[PDB]
Amino acid sequence: EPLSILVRNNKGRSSTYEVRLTQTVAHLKQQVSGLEGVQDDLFWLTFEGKPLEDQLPLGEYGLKPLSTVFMNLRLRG
Amino acid sequence: GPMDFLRSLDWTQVIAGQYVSNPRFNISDYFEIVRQPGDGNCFYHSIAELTMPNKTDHSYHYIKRLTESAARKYYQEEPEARLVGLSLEDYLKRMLSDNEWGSTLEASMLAKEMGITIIIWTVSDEVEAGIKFGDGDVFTAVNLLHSGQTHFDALRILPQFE
Ligand SMILES: [Zn+2]
Ligand SMILES: [Zn+2]
Ligand SMILES: [Zn+2]
Ligand SMILES: [Zn+2]
Ligand SMILES: [Zn+2]
Ligand SMILES: [Zn+2]
Ligand SMILES: [Zn+2]
Ligand SMILES: [Zn+2]
Ligand SMILES: [Zn+2]
Ligand SMILES: [Zn+2]
Ligand SMILES: [Zn+2]
Ligand SMILES: [Zn+2]
Repeated sequence: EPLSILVRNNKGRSSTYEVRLTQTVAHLKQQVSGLEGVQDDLFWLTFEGKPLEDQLPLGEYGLKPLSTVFMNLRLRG
Repeated sequence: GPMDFLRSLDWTQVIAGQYVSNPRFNISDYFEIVRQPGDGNCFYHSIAELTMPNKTDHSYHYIKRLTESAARKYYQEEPEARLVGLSLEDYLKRMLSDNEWGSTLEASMLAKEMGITIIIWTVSDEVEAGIKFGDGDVFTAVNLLHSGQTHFDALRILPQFE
């Protein structure tokens, strides 16, 4: 069943994403990569202080409607 | 109060020991920018500038040595390690190469290894975010400026703010 969650970017702006709890963290990263225009190997996600692992389904983390996930940038230079 | 903006930065936990802030200010209103060489070692040049008193032109080699030591302990458990996608040995060969760009991953590991707190301010010089590695505040932090998506400089708090 589809639900909406929020992903907050580096600037502090949250955007809404339709997801399913069966999809992987990696696939959520692909959606965030498309919306934010940042390569998916240049950020990682967290929820409630826990890193999200790419291969795991979202449901392993207990996301709920309008939970906020952080998009944490990898910065190089 | 007057002149005490830096005393009230609000840091939100990302994971234990890493935080983010989104204050609105221009870097040059509160910091001196200590420009670093444009070569690929600028991240480590910047760290050396702020941690090694009366340093030499290439004191950054010591910081890269500390990065190696840190990686041997911490690399496998760093969430950003997964983004790099290399074994520890392949990571070290790449990281130790001259001109190989440093990053938030090395900041995370060096904060642990050296016991310092590092803040990377990303940006005009209008701040978008500060990302903090370690539990210290801005006044004893190693403050770095990340600009143009590809460049690091060192920052020093301007004297009137302490
Ligand atoms: Zn996918
Ligand atoms: Zn899909
Ligand atoms: Zn991808
Ligand atoms: Zn005040
Ligand atoms: Zn506060
Ligand atoms: Zn606040
Ligand atoms: Zn401004
Ligand atoms: Zn510079
Ligand atoms: Zn240099
Ligand atoms: Zn100097
Ligand atoms: Zn140096
Ligand atoms: Zn190899």
